[PDB]
Amino acid sequence: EVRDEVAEKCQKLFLDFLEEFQSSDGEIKYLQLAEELIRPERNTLVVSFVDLEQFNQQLSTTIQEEFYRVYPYLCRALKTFVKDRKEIPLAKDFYVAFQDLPTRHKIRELTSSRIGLLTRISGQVVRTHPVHPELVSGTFLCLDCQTVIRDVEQQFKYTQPNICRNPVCANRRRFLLDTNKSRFVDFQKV
Amino acid sequence: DKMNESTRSVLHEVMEQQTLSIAKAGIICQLNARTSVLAAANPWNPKKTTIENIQLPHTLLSRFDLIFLLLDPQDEAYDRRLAHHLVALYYQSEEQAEEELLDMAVLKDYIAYAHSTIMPRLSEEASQALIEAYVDMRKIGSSRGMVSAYPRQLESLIRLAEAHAKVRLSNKVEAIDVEEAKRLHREALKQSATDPRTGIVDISILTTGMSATSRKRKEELAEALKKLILSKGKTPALKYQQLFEDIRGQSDIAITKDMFEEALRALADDDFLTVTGKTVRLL
Ligand SMILES: [Zn+2]
Repeated sequence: EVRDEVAEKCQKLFLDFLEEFQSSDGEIKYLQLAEELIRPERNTLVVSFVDLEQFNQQLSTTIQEEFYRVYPYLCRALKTFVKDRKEIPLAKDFYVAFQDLPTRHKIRELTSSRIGLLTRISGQVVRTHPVHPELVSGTFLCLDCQTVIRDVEQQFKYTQPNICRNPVCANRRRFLLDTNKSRFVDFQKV
Repeated sequence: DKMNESTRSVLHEVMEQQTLSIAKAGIICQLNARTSVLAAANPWNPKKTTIENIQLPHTLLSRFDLIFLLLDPQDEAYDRRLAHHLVALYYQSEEQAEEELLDMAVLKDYIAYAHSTIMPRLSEEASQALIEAYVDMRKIGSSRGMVSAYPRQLESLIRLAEAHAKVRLSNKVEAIDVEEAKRLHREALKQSATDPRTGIVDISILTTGMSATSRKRKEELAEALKKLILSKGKTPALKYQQLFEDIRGQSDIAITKDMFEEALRALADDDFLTVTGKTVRLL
């Protein structure tokens, strides 16, 4: 029922930007780059912030001012755009990353004023930790009634269903993770 | 004067390369370390030059643009003036402390302004004077048939002349700066690099750590030691103590254990002998 209108408008306009932004020469820039995502190893598409700026200042400003709230809707736009063009296994998921941002902030300027806003910094690395797999969307099997629960999205602590859609089950604990149809992403700290 | 060898090594690296290198615990990087050094050092003994008295090597001492020596003059008028200045300081009062403070603030502003905008650049007169100064220092060695100037000395003169030009707030470095730079450099050479054994500036003090007198004495001792061993050359092994007593019985100088062993080491590097404990053996 409820819909975040601001987010939906951003999704529509960002899709139009990807499909309509012609180069200095005449071909659609990001359409050509998108073809590399067919490779198994590739997940992330890089977008230039100044290119985004040329389409409309309102969209540029909204993205920077509302980034964390809006970000998952940009991924859906790229997912849709790629799916149109060439065949890829449908279980794969795609990511958007921005660069050429016009400004820079000091470490001591990073304060709770700008939680959630798009930002750029620089520093010197002291230590770097191993790679791990991180769960983003779980699939669970409810054992007492043999029914599957899909796209259980995670937050900081590991969360799961406790009662299923199937009403006769009366379960609370007997749930099994499908580690073959769940999906993960690579994670690293520095 | 009493920093350790590792500190001396990293200091040498910084003053030559103007950067510092790190490789530890997974961290590998290079840092900018372009810093101006001002150092205070200790051993006085007038019979020996500064580097001959203090601990540190010539590798480091040869990097300073100027070197100064501070000691008492044994002058009644100097003590009287120093005590009078001390008495004046005992009665030090706001009537002049405020004036000195104001001049200090103005001097900070002067330095900051000059540093912010002024860039002295070469003139024909300064170039001629600097070339002539280098030629003077090469000529000073020519009477002894030896080197007495190299490019690092000319760099010190150039830096001092640029600084003096900047003090005048001049965008040109000129003969005024070079003559003062020559004066300071000559005075510094006189005080820092004079051999007190002759009253003459000996550059080998600053480039090797000793007067040429020491070098000559060491060579003569090595030749005397070689002649003593050769005079007993029918024997393959000679006792260390016997050779020390022979040398000390034939020398006018009271030769030390260190001098004797340095001569033995020199003759070993010359492949003339091998020292096996208390016995010296011929090659
Ligand atoms: Zn159930």
